[PDB]
Amino acid sequence: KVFASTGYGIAIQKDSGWKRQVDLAILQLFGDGEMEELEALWLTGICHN
Amino acid sequence: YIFSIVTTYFPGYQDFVNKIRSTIENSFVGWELEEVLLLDMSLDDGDSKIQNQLKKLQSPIILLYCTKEEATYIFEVANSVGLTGYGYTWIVPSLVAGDTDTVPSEFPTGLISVSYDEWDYGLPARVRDGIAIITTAASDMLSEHSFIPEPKSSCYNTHEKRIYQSNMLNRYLINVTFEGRDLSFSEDGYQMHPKLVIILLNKERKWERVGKWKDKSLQMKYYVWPRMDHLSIVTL
Amino acid sequence: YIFSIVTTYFPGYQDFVNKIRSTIENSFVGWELEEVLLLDMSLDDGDSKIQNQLKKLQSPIILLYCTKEEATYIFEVANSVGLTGYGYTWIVPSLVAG
Amino acid sequence: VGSLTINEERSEVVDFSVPFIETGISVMVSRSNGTVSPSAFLEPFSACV
Amino acid sequence: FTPTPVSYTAGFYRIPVLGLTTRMSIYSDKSIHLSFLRTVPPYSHQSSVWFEMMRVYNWNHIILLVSDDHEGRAAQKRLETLLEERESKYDNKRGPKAEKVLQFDPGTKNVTALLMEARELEARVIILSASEDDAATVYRAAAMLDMTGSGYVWLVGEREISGNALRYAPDGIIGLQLINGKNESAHISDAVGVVAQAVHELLEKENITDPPRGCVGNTNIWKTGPLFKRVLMSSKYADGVTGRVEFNEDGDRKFAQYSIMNLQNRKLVQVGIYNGTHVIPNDRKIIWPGGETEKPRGYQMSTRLKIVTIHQEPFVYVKPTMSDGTCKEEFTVNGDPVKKVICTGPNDTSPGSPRHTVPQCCYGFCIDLLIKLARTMQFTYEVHLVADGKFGTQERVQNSNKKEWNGMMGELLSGQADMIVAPLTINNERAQYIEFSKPFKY
Ligand SMILES: *[C@@H]1O[C@H](CO)[C@@H](O[C@H]2O[C@H](CO)[C@@H](O)[C@H](O)[C@H]2NC(C)=O)[C@H](O)[C@H]1NC(C)=O
Ligand SMILES: *[C@@H]1O[C@H](CO)[C@@H](O)[C@H](O)[C@H]1NC(C)=O
Ligand SMILES: *[C@@H]1O[C@H](CO)[C@@H](O)[C@H](O)[C@H]1NC(C)=O
Repeated sequence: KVFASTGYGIAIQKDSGWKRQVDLAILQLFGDGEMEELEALWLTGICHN
Repeated sequence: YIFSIVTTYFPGYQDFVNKIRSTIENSFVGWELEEVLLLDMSLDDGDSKIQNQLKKLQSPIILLYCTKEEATYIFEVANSVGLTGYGYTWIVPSLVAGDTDTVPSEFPTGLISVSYDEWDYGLPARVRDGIAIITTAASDMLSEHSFIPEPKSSCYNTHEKRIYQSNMLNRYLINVTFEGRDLSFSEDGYQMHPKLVIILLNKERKWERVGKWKDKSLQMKYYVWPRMDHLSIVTL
Repeated sequence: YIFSIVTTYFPGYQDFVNKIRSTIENSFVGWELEEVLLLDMSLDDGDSKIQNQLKKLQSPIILLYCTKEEATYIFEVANSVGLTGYGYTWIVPSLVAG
Repeated sequence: VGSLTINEERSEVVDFSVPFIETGISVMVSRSNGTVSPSAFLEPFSACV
Repeated sequence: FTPTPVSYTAGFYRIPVLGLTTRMSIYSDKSIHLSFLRTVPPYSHQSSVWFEMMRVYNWNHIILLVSDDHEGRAAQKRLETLLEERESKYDNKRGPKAEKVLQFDPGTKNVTALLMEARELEARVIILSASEDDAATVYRAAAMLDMTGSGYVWLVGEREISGNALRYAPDGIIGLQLINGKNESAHISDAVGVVAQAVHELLEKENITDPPRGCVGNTNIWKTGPLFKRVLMSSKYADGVTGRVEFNEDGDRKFAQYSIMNLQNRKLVQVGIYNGTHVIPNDRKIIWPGGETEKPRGYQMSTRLKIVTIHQEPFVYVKPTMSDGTCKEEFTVNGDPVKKVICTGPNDTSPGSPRHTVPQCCYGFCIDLLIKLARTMQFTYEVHLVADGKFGTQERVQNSNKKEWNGMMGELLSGQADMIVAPLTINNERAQYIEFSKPFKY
């Protein structure tokens, strides 16, 4: 129920040869279930509602 | 699991490496692959200039493809990089394993290869198998067609009169099998289900056998692989 | 962060490596150390073992202690293994340094 | 890297990987201290009885 | 195979020999023949001249029609291998890459299934390497099935500018030709000059002590055959009928010279002079087929598309047509008109049962997104559902280690579909086979 559907990301020089690789690897990071652990380390706290 | 591959422009190599790749991307198992290289028989300085990047590639498994002579030379370049310690093996096909009793001192130990040796392929029994193949294929042809061709009048002079049907022999002759053992052939000109052996260059500077293979089954003799800091542990 | 050390029989080395050890273990920073080697340039079949145990070290930083002839020899070998390209910055004291 | 959004004016020159943490304009609310019913005194019995 | 019966004999004992006329590629391998040393570059290499044409005509998109035999096999090998340059650290110039390389079968009298699936592709250049039977059906097909329309650009090898092909030659086709062509005499002098340069160098080693003569008894490879062959193939002179006759890595006539001919509707006429990279057009006007004269851009980017999408309650509803060939209108709570588009669903009846590709108008939410995009980027589309009925995954077919794609992802990577819009996830594994947009609903 949110307004401006966007996302933080990473910024690189135009049309370089790393867009593809960092893309594949960060999608890998999601697919293997780790960002949950990271958000648990910093982003979300304990005060679940 | 497999790692880097080196070869040198010898006729019949792209087929090899493409077979490797096409069968390594078509596997449900967690395969991997490292830097494939390329060589040259032309000159010498660039060889040591490129055959070393593979060394930094911590690839305990290297596949080579060449003939025995440049094989010896590249092996000498390897010993020039050293590479005789524990861990580095080699898996190289038959086209270097020549007459299976000559042992150049260059070849380091552990150099496995697939070969296909008469040491169970008994020349008389194989004559029997071949006569079986040919006669039973002629039989199956008779079963197809109730007539049979005739011997050519001449190897060269019959050409002026070689006016006959088109023989579809291989269309059936490839496919024949009897005497229990099945011997369906291949269209492109070789066998199917070939019986193979595996040799290991023992430190005795010889080789006889380790294990046998057949119909996509690995009947071994060394349930754990030997060595040339390795412990053994047990549980319940 | 310091990594392996190699040298030879040239006299005046025990004190050097003892200095490196004592000053690396009486300091509250998290250093480390790797395979400390020793060579024998007095044998041509040693060059094989030279390349052998030389390969066994993987270290973004290296220390070496010998004289100019042995330096030429070892570096001529190392140009054949890959210790000279990007990253493997060597460090030597001023004994070679003619 | 770092906390950085994604729009057009920034997608002109630099390029952007696939975002990881979502974001958007949202709202913040606060709860309410209890809601005792207005017709409480006729709740706890059915229409039959 | 008229040269073979001697390539074998002196191949035994490995006595080197020299080749003059034939130009097939089989005779080049170092594993089947140790004897050939070729004076006339074989048809294979002539591929590169087309790659050379590409550096001054930029038609980076490209179609190829290899005729299936070892002859064409090598042609495909070489052409495919040409593209591997340009490491790209220059800084990323557009690299010409081969499109769907439609293979062939030599002895065939119907190719209609090939051209429409070729004509409906994205490119406009045709490189056909073939034989003489082949150009017959190729031309008699393309010149009548509405294929030789303007904007079509052709190329052929040296074996299509003659024979019955000319007796069915379409206009404006382009051929290749060596400067010499056939010559039963000129190269003889060249070859004997080679052997001359070889002889007085042979004294430098001369440890051969004989090439073994006589028929019976001397069954042993002459222990200097390969070495003397390296010598002979390493003969460097620069004065015959052609200059600097060289021998390739595999040992073939390196750096010959071509010249790009052309058919003037009844007449072959040279245009340029091809020599390695030296390819310059002479005093003429390169006239292109289909009645045109400008340099035609070999690309024709299409505006149509074919989009597939799945069934899903909150995003794409499905409703049958009416009872006459229509389907019923509807408005919103604010009475707004909601769109509806005709939808050729192959699933009028459920799986576990027959399947019929009846129209069944389908609408939804992503339908609205699509129509919004259409007015924004000048499109036109035809939509249809998924044959299978699942998102799409990986699996193993033949109950073996094979791997391919089911579902809509597979209907796309087949090349059948062209664009996918539906609630499709974005994982890692499915990324390495496809390119994705930005996200549009978390
Ligand atoms: C090849 O030969 C085999 C038999 O050697 C053919 O196999 C079929 O027919 C045989 C006739 O008796 C049966 O014994 C086999 O069981 C049967 N195969 C199976 C799988 O049941 C086979 O069709 C031949 N194929 C070709 C291409 O020639
Ligand atoms: C809600 O109840 C808590 C209970 O202690 C009280 O402290 C607080 O002041 C109340 N706030 C309101 C808005 O009623
Ligand atoms: C072959 O080349 C020679 C050398 O130029 C030339 O004189 C001769 O005419 C050529 N052969 C034919 C048939 O033209």
